[PDB]
Parts: sequence; C-alpha cells; structure tokens
Amino acid sequence: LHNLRERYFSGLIYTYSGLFCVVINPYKQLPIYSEKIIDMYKGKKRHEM
Amino acid sequence: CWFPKATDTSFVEKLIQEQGNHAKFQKSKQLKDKTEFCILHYAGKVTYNASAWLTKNMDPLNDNVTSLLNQSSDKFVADLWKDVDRIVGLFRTVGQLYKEQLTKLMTTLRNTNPNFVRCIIPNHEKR
Amino acid sequence: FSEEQTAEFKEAFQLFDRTGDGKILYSQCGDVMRALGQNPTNAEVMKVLGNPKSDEMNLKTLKFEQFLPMMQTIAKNKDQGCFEDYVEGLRVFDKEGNGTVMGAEIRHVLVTLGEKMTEEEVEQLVAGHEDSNGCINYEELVRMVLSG
Repeated sequence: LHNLRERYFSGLIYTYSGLFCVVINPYKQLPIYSEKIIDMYKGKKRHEM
Repeated sequence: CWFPKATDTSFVEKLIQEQGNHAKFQKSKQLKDKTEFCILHYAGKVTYNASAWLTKNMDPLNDNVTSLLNQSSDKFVADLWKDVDRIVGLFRTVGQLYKEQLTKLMTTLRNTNPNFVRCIIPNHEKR
Repeated sequence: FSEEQTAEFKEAFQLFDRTGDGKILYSQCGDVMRALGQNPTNAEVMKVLGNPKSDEMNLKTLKFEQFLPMMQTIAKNKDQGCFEDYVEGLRVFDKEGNGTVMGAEIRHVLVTLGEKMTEEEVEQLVAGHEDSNGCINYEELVRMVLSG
C-alpha cells in the first residue's frame, strides 16, 4: 500500500507487481504519453526503463 | 420467462427456492415488494432489482411496425432492418445469447498469453 | 405579371402550337398553365373555360391575349397543398408504419380517387422510386413532385 501511496503522490502511477502491474488512476493530465516517450520505450527491455 | 402465470416476482420467489441458502446468495431487506436479491460478488455485495427482468430477458416488440420498416423507402433504414426474421409476434434468450458468446471470448483468451494491467481507483470523489 | 414574365409567357404559349395559327386548343390550356409553373386542379381550369364539353374542348382555340387573363386569374388562388398534409394522406396507406407504401397501392389510389389519373400517368410518376420490393417512400415522392 505504502509504496503505491508514495509513487502515486510523486507523480508515477504505473507500478510492477511481479508479472502483472498496478496502475492507480491519476485523474490528472500527467505528461508521459508522447512520440518522444514512445521512441524511448521502443525496443527498450523491461528494466531498461 | 416462458410461462404465463409468472412475474419478476414469481421469478425471485422461485429464485429463493433454488439458491436460497447459497453461500453466495442472500435475500433483500424485506423488499420483495420490489422483489430484490443479493449475491456476494468478489468486489462485494449487491442488491439487484429483479423487476422487469423477464421482459428484458425476452426482448419482444411489435413486428407489425418491425416489418413495416423492413421494406421502408429509406434504404439505410432498409438495410438496417433488412434482417427482421427473429422479431417476436406472439427463439433464443438474451441471457444465453450473451452467455454463449462470452464463452467464445473466454475460450480464445485461454488460448492466448495474458498480460494483466490491474487498474485501481484512488477515490470515488473523482478527485 | 410583370411584362418581364408576360413577355416570356408568350414564348411559352407560342411554344405550344403543332400547326401555326397561334392558338392553343381549349384542351392545352391546362398544360400551358402548368408549364408556366402552375398547378391548377382540373376544375380550376374548366371554371375559367366556361365549362365546355369534350367535343368542343378539342375544337375551340385560344390566343395569348385571351389566355393571359386566365393565367393570372388562376395564378392568384386561395390555397395549395403541402408536405404537411399532402403526405399525411398517403401515410394512411402505409401498411405497417414502415414509412413506405407499395408502388401498387399508391398506383391504385392515384387512379381511383378524386381527379382520377391514368395507368400511364402514375406509371411515369412513381416509376423508379419503387425499391427491390417495389416499395416507394412517399415522404420523398411527395417532395419530388413538389420541389420538382
């Protein structure tokens, strides 16, 4: 719970939990979806990001 | 849903008959007037209102006007309705029509590799 | 009727004589009024023709000067049809609220009620508005003859 709470308030919503991953709704317009960011993750492994 | 002397109520009562003591079933707040029942989902308890269930579950409608359109001048409405052979004026039930395709889906999923993205609601205040 | 149109009216009237005297058989009056964008009912035409008789309706003739006085008399009238009611009447033959009537039932009524039309007349009219099931959509057919 804690972890999720922190990251949440810090501005990060996506979090891994073993295989599956949690994703607390932000309800705010965070800026983490963009061509820029797309290419960042393109090919990038699981941990390389 | 296919018997005259039956009503949503009649249904529920029978409902209590079968399930009744189902570890996952529970009877309403003495409001069989509205005739409602409860079931213990995973996300929690819910009091459903069995009312009008037989109607919806049957999905009937005036074929008179149905076919009336079936050949209407307006092509769009024509092709829209062009297939009216199942209308009711007097086949398969909604609950099983659905519950049948939803097994089709549950089938391919079991044949693919799942990647779960468990969304989580932070608050109900939409804050 | 401004001379502007009156001047043209002549162009239309003149454009209506097979031989040449410059006369429109008592019959033609109707179509010539129509061609000039007039929709006089069958009675509104006879009334201003002194209610002749079939025979004399194919003998009697007309000259623009004596015709013009009628073109107007008609031109100015009390009523007229309109989608509003026009279709309201056909929608009564809509077997089952489909919004369309069978080009055969429409073809009937039109040639069995009031100013009875002819088998050909209706043919030429609806012709091409019947669908695969020979179904016509009045709402439209209405507008067609109308806005047309």
